[PDB]
Amino acid sequence: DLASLAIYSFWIFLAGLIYYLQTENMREGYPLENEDGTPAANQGPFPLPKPKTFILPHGRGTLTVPGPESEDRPIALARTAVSEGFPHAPTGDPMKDGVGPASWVARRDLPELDGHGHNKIKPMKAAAGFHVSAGKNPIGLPVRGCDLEIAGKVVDIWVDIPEQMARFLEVELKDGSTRLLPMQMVKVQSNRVHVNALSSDLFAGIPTIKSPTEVTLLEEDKICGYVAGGLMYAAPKR
Amino acid sequence: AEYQNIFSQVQVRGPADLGMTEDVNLANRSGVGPFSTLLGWFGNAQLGPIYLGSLGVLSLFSGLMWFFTIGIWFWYQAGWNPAVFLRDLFFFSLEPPAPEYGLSFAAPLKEGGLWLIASFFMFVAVWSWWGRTYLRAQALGMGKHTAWAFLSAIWLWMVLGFIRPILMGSWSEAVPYGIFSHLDWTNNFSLVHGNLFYNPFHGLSIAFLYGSALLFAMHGATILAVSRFGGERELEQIADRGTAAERAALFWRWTMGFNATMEGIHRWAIWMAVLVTLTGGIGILLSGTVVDNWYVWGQNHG
Amino acid sequence: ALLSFERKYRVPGGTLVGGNLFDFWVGPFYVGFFGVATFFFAALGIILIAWSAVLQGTWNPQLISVYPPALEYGLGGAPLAKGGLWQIITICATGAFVSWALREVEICRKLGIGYHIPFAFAFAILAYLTLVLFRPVMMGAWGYAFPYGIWTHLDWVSNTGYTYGNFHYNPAHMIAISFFFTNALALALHGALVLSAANPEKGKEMRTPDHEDTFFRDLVGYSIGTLGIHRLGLLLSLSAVFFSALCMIITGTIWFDQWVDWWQWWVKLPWWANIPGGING
Ligand code: BCL
Ligand code: BCL
Ligand code: BCL
Ligand SMILES: CC[C@H]1c2cc3[nH]c4c(c3C)C(=O)[C@H](C(=O)OC)c4c3nc(cc4[nH]c(cc(n2)[C@@H]1C)c(C(C)=O)c4C)[C@@H](C)[C@@H]3CCC(=O)OC/C=C(\C)CCC[C@H](C)CCC[C@H](C)CCCC(C)C
Ligand SMILES: COC(C)(C)C/C=C/C(C)=C/C=C/C(C)=C/C=C/C(C)=C\C=C\C=C(C)\C=C\C=C(/C)CC/C=C(\C)CCC=C(C)C
Ligand SMILES: [Cl-]
Ligand SMILES: [Fe+3]
Repeated sequence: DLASLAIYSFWIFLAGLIYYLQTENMREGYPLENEDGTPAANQGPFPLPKPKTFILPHGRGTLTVPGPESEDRPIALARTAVSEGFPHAPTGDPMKDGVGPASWVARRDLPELDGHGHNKIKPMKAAAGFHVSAGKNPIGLPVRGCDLEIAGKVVDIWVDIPEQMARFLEVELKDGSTRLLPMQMVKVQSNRVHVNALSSDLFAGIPTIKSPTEVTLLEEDKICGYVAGGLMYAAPKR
Repeated sequence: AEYQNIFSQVQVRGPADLGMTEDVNLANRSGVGPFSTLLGWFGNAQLGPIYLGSLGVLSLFSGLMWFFTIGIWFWYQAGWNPAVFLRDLFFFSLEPPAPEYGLSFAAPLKEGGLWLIASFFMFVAVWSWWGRTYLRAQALGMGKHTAWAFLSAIWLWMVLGFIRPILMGSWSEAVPYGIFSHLDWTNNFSLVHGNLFYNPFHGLSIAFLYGSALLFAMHGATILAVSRFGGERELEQIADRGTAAERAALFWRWTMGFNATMEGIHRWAIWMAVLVTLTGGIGILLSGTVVDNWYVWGQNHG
Repeated sequence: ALLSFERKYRVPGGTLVGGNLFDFWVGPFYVGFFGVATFFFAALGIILIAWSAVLQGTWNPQLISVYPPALEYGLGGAPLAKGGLWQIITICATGAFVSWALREVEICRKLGIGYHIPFAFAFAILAYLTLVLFRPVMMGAWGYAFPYGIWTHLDWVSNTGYTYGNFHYNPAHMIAISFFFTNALALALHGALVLSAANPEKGKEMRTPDHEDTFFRDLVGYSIGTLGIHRLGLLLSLSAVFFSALCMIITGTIWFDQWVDWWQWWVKLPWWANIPGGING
């Protein structure tokens, strides 16, 4: 009967959908590799999808995936076992080397642009009209690390112009230089800004940006990776 | 305690954003409404501008007419008494025409005629709004995903008050406009067709409804977990993968054996939700037209 | 066995128990102490399901069904064949769910990300425990819990609902359905929005989040934003399940009559309680 026909054909439809969906989700990270970086023998039952190309706005070119995957950076790690499946230990300083929870990806060294072609993120001092409209203003507050020591003071807020949102706090260090701290990793209090992921002595290590009025996607990743990595590596001080 | 990023700690405001232009007729956009500090703790504080074209005004007018038509009847049943209106608000109901009138528009106002009038406005309000979601995307050069996903919800709606009633032969098979009454209608519909739990499309539909909650819980939680690496900027992560996208993928790969991509997860999302009403409409359409009793059908499968 | 960018993330550390003892992967799967734990609880649980299958006399998946102890047994133990297996399996299920959540916490620590995922999962655990543990204990017997069977558990839903008339009238049940419905609506929109921007009309350039906000303001006069909509999806989902657990925890405990009658408090309010006319007068 019709009902039986409808339900059987639905399961066939659903099977094609799962197939489509799974291959679509293989546009990044594939093919699989062995721990040494060579192509793994078994890639699974699903084949790689045919390449698709994105036309990036503002003349930034195109992106085609799947495509040549490459870390484009040295990885300071070494095996801990003679077989597959075990952790790889940091050969140097995991924070400085950018491995583990402190990893960063080699994204384009350009800033993200808004719908009009302007830098999406700008320090507030350079953003006409922007002001703190609610909640405690962090500008001027001392910054404390997980070791309960003061590492600096907030001198500005970097904001997302098109989304009117605070993304980073610019902090001035003892030596007069500044660093950016992800808004999501700080706790703004009445008389201070608390940073649980880093100890005062690690702030100097936060990657610096090359221009004082803009951050590139590459710098954002290095900064955020570094700060998140403190949760595990700074622990011996927190 | 570390920051969870569920509520913003500091709000920042700048000049009202008039939005992108593309091929949008800027003449039809209203002015920017006020800013809400309340909403600003959770999402954007800006209210407006809204775009009101011909189709928009058409839909909004039909919408109110549908709404008011029901309201008139509710007042009529309350003997125009304000106290009664509030007391029995949930019990009032604009029922469809009796079976006798079948699929005709001859039924008297006090017996389904008014129901037909209201249904007419709703039909116009909804479809014109559909065209609106399609045109608003075209004016901005965006894909038509929202309009197609909306069509799926429209499907179940069309089937419940239009398609099935036509195939059954009378408007009496449609849903009445009433808070408690449409609930009673739902319970009855099940009892009358055997038990809906035996309808395979109903079970699939529940699957996707439950799955939508599971997936959004998963997705929302994931993005917030990697917002410390700018994970919510999903479009740029699609164009130039960051550590937020890699960590998000690896969390799920290490947990359940497989994962998605920043773009892929949204394809899973759009379908999981769309299938809820897609399979649902099929299950309801087949009830009473092809299958009288799902229990019986389940015993044979034909 | 590894995604192209995976190696740099597979470092030691993050475990909550056993130091480096179980700190390794099996294929794409991370193990950890809790990986071992859920395997244990799951295997044991499946074994007891099979045993229950023989005692019933069927290996048909659509027929297998492990029932809880009959009401007469109250909140005490029962013979395996009569509710005991159900009690042990429930212990195993709970053990597997909690272990799975703690395993996610370890995966979060190694990756340096937030704990929002396992946190959200705990809400599902909670709904389950409400049905097989909290409500039953409050009612006095494991017998009120639901049976583990594909179709039998639907019968339970059906019988339990009708025990109070049309369950549609449970007010907390109404709130819950609203969140479920709204969540699906929101998930469809979020999915459609991001895709329509990443995949614009053929030949055109990728749209920006600016077009995403503009699109919704044009449509309904408001846009919650990219961060806000992920916050919203998390909230609609957790709320749907929170109110679900709530509508059942009050049923059969503080309220055990027909749910439709509960609405009489509103209609019998002194003021309009007698004004003739309307539906209730
Ligand atoms: C929530 C209120 C009721 C309830 C009401 C209903 C109703 C009503 C329906 C279901 C349906 C289903 N329910 Mg239920 N269900 C309840 C509690 C549970 C519990 C539990 C541990 O408490 C489990 C595992 C299930 C599982 C299931 C699935 C077998 C089936 C739904 C698929 C789905 O998409 O789910 C959403 C989840 C996903 C999409 C994610 C993927 C998960 C997969 C699908 C799980 C497969 C489990 C497998 C069949 C069982 C394995 C057990 C073995 C011992 C290992 N229910 C409670 C008691 N359930 C539907 C059906 O068709 O039933 C026949 C249906 O109509
Ligand atoms: C006692 C009654 C029966 C029963 C009878 C039915 C019946 C009858 C139907 C369902 C349907 C559904 N049931 Mg049931 N169901 C039962 C028990 C359950 C249980 C359970 C745990 O026991 C569960 C989880 C479900 C779950 C579900 C859903 C999967 C599904 C509806 C999807 C949806 O999003 O609809 C909501 C979405 C819509 C209606 C979409 C259309 C919306 C339109 C386009 C919008 C109009 C807007 C208006 C103009 C504007 C308003 C805004 C203004 C600002 C005010 N049922 C019992 C056993 N169920 C439906 C289905 O699809 O079934 C196959 C259906 O018809
Ligand atoms: C005819 C019967 C009554 C009725 C009786 C009931 C009863 C009785 C109950 C509900 C419940 C619910 N009803 Mg009802 N309901 C009716 C009609 C409706 C209608 C409708 C449109 O008519 C709707 C939308 C609903 C909707 C709902 C939901 C709000 C809610 C279930 C979701 C939930 O709790 O998830 C919660 C999720 C879970 C419990 C799952 C937990 C998952 C666990 C942690 C993990 C499992 C993992 C698995 C074993 C792993 C497999 C491994 C494989 C590898 C995959 N009902 C009718 C009127 N409804 C239930 C509720 O509120 O429950 C709390 C409930 O008990
Ligand atoms: C996959 C299916 C799911 C889904 C999807 C879905 N819904 C959608 C879409 C999609 C993809 C849209 O694009 C569309 C939308 O635009 O959303 C923002 C929509 C939509 N889903 C809606 C509702 C809805 N969806 C539901 C469900 C679902 N939608 C499913 C779960 C339900 C349920 C659960 O029953 C409901 C009620 C609408 C809000 C909206 C489409 C709007 C519409 O059709 O409007 C016509 C216009 C009117 C009826 C206007 C009158 C409104 C009021 C009666 C009057 C009071 C307000 C008015 C503003 C007052 C003015 C006063 C004056 C003095 C100024
Ligand atoms: C304060 O007082 C005033 C007067 C100002 C306003 C008060 C208004 C009030 C109190 C309104 C209350 C209304 C309520 C509670 C309405 C609830 C509706 C519900 C719960 C559900 C609706 C289900 C309806 C669906 C299934 C309807 C589908 C309808 C169609 C698919 C259209 C079918 C078309 C028909 C019959 C004819 C059109 C003809 C053609 C072909 C063009
Ligand atoms: Cl311009
Ligand atoms: Fe998203």
